[PDB]
Amino acid sequence: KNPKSDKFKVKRFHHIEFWCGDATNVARRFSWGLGMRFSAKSDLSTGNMVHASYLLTSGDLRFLFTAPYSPSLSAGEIKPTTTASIPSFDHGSCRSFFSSHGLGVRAVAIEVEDAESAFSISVANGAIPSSPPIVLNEAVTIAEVKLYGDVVLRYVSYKAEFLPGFERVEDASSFPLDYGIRRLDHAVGNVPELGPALTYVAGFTGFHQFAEFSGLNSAVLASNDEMVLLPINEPVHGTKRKSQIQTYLEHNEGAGLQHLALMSEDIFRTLREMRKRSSIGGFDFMPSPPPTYYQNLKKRVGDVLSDDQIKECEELGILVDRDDQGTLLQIFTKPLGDRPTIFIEIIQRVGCMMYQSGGCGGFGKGNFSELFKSIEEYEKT
Amino acid sequence: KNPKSDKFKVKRFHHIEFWCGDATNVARRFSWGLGMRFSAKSDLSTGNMVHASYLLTSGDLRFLFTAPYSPSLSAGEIKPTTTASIPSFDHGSCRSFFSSHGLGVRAVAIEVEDAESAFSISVANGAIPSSPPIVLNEAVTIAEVKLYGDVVLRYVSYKAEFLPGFERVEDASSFPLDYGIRRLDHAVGNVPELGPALTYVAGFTGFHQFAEFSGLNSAVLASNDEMVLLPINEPVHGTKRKSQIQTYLEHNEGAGLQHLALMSEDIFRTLREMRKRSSIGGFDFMPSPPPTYYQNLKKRVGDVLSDDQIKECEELGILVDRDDQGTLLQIFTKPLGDRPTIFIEIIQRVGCMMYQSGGCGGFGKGNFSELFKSIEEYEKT
Ligand SMILES: CCOCCn1c(C(F)(F)F)nc2ccc(C(=O)c3c(C)nn(C)c3O)c(C)c2c1=O
Ligand SMILES: CCOCCn1c(C(F)(F)F)nc2ccc(C(=O)c3c(C)nn(C)c3O)c(C)c2c1=O
Ligand SMILES: [Co+2]
Ligand SMILES: [Co+2]
Repeated sequence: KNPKSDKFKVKRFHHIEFWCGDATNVARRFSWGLGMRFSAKSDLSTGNMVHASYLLTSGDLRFLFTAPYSPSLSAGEIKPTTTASIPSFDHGSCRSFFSSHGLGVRAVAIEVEDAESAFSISVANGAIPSSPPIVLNEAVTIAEVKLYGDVVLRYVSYKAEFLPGFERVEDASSFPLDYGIRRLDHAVGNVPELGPALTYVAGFTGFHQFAEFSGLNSAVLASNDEMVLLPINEPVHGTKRKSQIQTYLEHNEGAGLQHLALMSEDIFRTLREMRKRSSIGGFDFMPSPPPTYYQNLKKRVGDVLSDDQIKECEELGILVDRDDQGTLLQIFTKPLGDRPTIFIEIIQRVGCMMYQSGGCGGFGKGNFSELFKSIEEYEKT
Repeated sequence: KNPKSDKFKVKRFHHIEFWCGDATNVARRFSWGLGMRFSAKSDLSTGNMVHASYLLTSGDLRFLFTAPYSPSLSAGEIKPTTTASIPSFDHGSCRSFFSSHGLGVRAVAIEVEDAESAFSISVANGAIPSSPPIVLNEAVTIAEVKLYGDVVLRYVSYKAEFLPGFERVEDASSFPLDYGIRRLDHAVGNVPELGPALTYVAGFTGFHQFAEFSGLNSAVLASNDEMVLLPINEPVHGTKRKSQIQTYLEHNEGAGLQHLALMSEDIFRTLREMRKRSSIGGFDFMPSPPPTYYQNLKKRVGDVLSDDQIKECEELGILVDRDDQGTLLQIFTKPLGDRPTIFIEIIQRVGCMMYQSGGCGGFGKGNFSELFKSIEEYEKT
């Protein structure tokens, strides 16, 4: 059931912003590793004396990488005279974030009809304000509320190219990389206590629980058309193998964003391209499931995927799970930086055609059991 | 003249350590951009709860990338019980360094006969101590003194593979990249006042002035065999075009390391390989000199380089200068990170055969005049 109870009009995921120590090096690594193009910049060469911000795009996916300059460059500025292109930015908040959590997501940004009203309504409904609505060049409005930990939910609305004050990047520095990634499917938070986190976020958004069907409990919040998907996890304590949610909270110094799931229009090509680059500057992937997992795929999805397509999943280490509505292919990277905290998921969904409805196939929860049974069977051989 | 006045026995440049916010992303970017292999690590997977350190190598060149974990992981430790593989490391010093300077070089490390005696003698001769000698696993001794700004000169000595506590990296994560870079030729500091910087460093090392022959004055300190080369620059103020040394000091918040010159055994291949990767995660280069600069090369070095070799320099944007002893080919990257501070030089030297003596060809100082005259001539066409 979908009660469609959004308290404001929400469109789609707009962008994800990483707070970094050096935005240049993170952005160049991610660009090569994920096949994203340099699309826009706001830095010293555009008159920004406050922060360096570089935007990568692939299809509709937008990754923003921001780091602070020396405060000395902007010491004479005040907020009314700021050269920052993102007015919510603050040197002290950014350094403290990165000092505390390491490299990670500061902002999950969604495009809304009216960022000011979304902010007003959210705060009227319990959201903790982080940055009030600010209108950029009479053209774009941006506002922020606390989501969990030090992550903000950022609202953006356009009267009618990323943000005012950003410049298009020179063609020569913009190499048209593309490994098939097209959009953000969902963004996942880790918290110590799922209940209060859910109540808070669903409280101020009107997002509803999205129906599902070790080491965690989780629930997914969704917008009216279920294209904005915000799962949240808590750990399950005192188990056998220590909870990876608990490991996250320890190394991250508390709650924060756990993984970003990026939809590919051709997950075979995406993973071929990402895996060729894993050891030359790109991203590493979790160890592949054993061959027993792929033998078991015939009985589970043999009607969806041919044997050759299954052998292709085996080559690339792809996981497969299935709903009552659709089928999903997925794989997880190793952590994106030094700490065992944030990682990336690549996802492609089969089914639920009407366009494709969101969450088609679910989120792969059945793969914990399947991989475990596969592990037992592989030891048996 | 070389008075050979080293106060302790110095061998060669050993490694350069970058202090980072996330060592993983900087190291992966540099590896792809410069063609350096992942050689060793010290991190959570090796039992280091304090810092993440990753070593890249190409030939004899060693780049170390280090970042701090959350202090909470090592809160129960004391220095006698530390899990840090580099005992001079300190969370607060590293965060403060990076907060203040951004991404840059913390340590210029030279291999000496006896790091304890080198430290003792240096401090007896005016060096400011930074970290005292510590013997690692009865095998390697490391000590540090202040060089300029927040950069240290690190002494390392071996009784008889990088440092104890580091592990060799798994073959699969170690892709054998190689674009021809072989060793560190020299490492250059920027300071507000050259005189006191020179007197201090030459004071405690015994390094002598290495004979030479806009915006800067400079001088080069050298070890006995002139294989360790430490140039230092100060700005020249009130000019026409603002001094790039002054621009460095402003954006770096004071003195620090300006550039690293990396010797290539085949600068044509190095630059071909680096330029292919500039816009896909690698490094950018300074804008090429105009064709007039390359026409003028025939009269300057036509006896050293064939016309085809000169046309190859033109293709790759390589600069050429010449001594009374030898010829050097050089090129400069754009800044390595967000700030207009540290950059890299690629260098190859022709001549001074006996092995090749250090500094053969000088450091390219004649290229300021040559490029300026070349600019005037190119506008004329
Ligand atoms: C990264 C290192 O972990 C590898 C272990 N692992 C395994 C494995 F391989 F063990 F089966 N299966 C998974 C299946 C789904 C999801 C996931 O995306 C999800 C979940 C669950 N709920 N919601 C709302 C989601 O979006 C995730 C993270 C995993 C996962 O992490
Ligand atoms: C990076 C942006 O600057 C580009 C402008 N530029 C030019 C240009 F192109 F203008 F001619 N020529 C140079 C020649 C030599 C050196 C250099 O390595 C050196 C110097 C001088 N003294 N010592 C001890 C050295 O090692 C350097 C930096 C440059 C340089 O920076
Ligand atoms: Co997921
Ligand atoms: Co140089």
